[PDB]
Amino acid sequence: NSEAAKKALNDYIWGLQYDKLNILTHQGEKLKNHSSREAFHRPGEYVVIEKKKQSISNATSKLSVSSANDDRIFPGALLKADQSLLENLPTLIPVNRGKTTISVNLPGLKNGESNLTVENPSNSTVRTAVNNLVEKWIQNYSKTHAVPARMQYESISAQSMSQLQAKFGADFSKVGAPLNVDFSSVHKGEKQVFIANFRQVYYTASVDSPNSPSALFGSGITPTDLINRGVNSKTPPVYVSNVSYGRAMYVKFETTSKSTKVQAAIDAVVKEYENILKNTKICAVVLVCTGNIDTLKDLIQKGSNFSAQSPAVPISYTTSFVKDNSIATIQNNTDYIETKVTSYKDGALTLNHDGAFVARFYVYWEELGHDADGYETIRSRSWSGNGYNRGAHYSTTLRFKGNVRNIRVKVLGATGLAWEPWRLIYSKNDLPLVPQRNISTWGTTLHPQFEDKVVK
Amino acid sequence: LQCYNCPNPTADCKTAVNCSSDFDACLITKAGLQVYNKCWKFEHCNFNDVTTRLRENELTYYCCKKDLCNFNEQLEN
Repeated sequence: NSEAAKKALNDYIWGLQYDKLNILTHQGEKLKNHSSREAFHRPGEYVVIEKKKQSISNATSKLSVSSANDDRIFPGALLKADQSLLENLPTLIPVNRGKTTISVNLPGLKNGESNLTVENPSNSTVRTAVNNLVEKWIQNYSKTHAVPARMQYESISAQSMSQLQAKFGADFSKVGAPLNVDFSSVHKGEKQVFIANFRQVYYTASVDSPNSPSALFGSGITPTDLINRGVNSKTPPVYVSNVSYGRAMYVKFETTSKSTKVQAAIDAVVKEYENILKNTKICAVVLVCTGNIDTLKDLIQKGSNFSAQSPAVPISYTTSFVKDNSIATIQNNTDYIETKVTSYKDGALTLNHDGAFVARFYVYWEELGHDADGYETIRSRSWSGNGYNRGAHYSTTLRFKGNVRNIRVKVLGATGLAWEPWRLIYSKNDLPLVPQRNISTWGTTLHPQFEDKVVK
Repeated sequence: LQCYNCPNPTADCKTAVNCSSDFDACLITKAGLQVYNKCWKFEHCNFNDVTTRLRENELTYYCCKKDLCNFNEQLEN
C-alpha cells in the first residue's frame, strides 16, 4: 500500500520520455553571416574597426543566485524545467515534502555532523538548518580549520547584450542593469569594455541521490496531483542536488585603451599592462564604482577567506533530473556581432645633415588606404625630398599617420671622386613607425657616420 | 574578382581575367621599365613578398580590391 504509492509514483516518471540534452536549450538571436572593415582618420591615429559575426554555444551546469530567485533555492528544492528555469526564474512546486539528506563539505566535520536531514524540507527549515550547522562550525572548527575559497573566474570581452546573456545566463539582464553599460561606445570603437564574474565558493550543501523518485516526497501524494499542478512530460521537474555558498560579483571594466591584450591584463591582475590599467574604469555589484583598481584588489583579497561572523549567501546551485539523476546542463546558443578595434598611431621622422659632404636622402614607405568607391588599397610611397642635395644645416621632419607602414631608407654620402659619385652610408627596410625617429649624419667624406634614433 | 593579368611583364597589359578564390586583390607594379599586372593576395602587398615574387630589386606597387583598378596609370613613375 505504501509500497504501492512508491512504485506508482516511480511508475509515471520513468514513463515520461524526453531528450535531456535538448529540453534545456535556448536561442537568443540568430544573425546573418557578415563582416565589415572600416578605417577612420582620427587625431593621432589611423584606426581600423572591423566587425565580424560570431556565434556561441555555452553549456553550463552551475546556475546563479539573485534577489528574484533566492526565495526559490535550497538543497532538495523542486523546480520546473522550462522557460521559467531558462530565465533563471524557475517555478517551484508546492508538494508535500519528504525527508532529504544534505551534506555540507566544511573541513573538520566528522561522524554524522557532516550530514543533515530535513523531514519537511522548506526554505525556512532548510536555510535555518544549514545556517545553524555553519554556526556549529564557526565556534568549533573555524578556529583550527581554515578554508580559502575555490575561485571560479569567468571573464569575457563585451560585444552584445545577447551574448552576455549566453555567457553568464539570461538572469544577468536584471542584475547588471544599474552599472550602466554603453554598447554603442564599444561598437563605435571608443570604449573597450570587459565583463567578469567572480565566484568565491567556500562551502557546498550537497543532497544525496534519493533511493527512489518517491524518496523526494512524503506519503499522500500521487501521479495525478503532479499532472494537475503543471508537472508532466511537457515541462518536467528537476531538483537542486547542490548549492554553493560564498561571495560572487559582477565587475565591469571600461577601458579607453584599444590594445590587443586587455583581457590578459585583467586576468593578470588576479593571477607593461600597468599602463593600460592606469586609466581604466571599474564598476561592480556585490551580492560602489570608482575609477581605481585598488578597489578591486582589496575587494577580492578581502573576501579570499571565510568571515567568522555568520553564514555566507548562496551563490551557485546545481540541478539534477528526478528520472535518471544525471547532471542537468543548460545549453545556450546565440549569434552576435563581434567588434574588433585596432589602432595605428602616428609618427614622425626628423632629418639632420651635419656632414661636410653634400648628401642625398631616400625615404620610402607603404600606405594603407581606400580609394574612390571605398574599397581598400595598399600602395608604395616615395618622399619628395628624394634626389635633392642637402647642406651643412638641413632640417625637415616628415609627418606620418597610422596608415603608414614598412618604411624603407637609404642615405648616400657624396664623394669628390668622379667615379662612384655617391657612396653608401645606411640602408634598411621594414622600419617600424615610431612616434619619433631621428636620422642624423656626421663626419668626413672618408669617415661618414650617421644616426638611427628611437625617440618615442 | 576581375584583374588585368599578363603572365609576362609587358609595358602594357590589356588582358584581364576573373581571379580565383584565393586571390583577394589586384596588383600593378612598376619596376623600372618592366610593368607587372597580376592577380594578387592583399597579405602579399608588401615590399619583401612583392620583390620576392617578381624577381625585381626596386619598384613601386599598388594593390586594390576592386575590378580593373590595377592599371598602369595608377602609379607616379
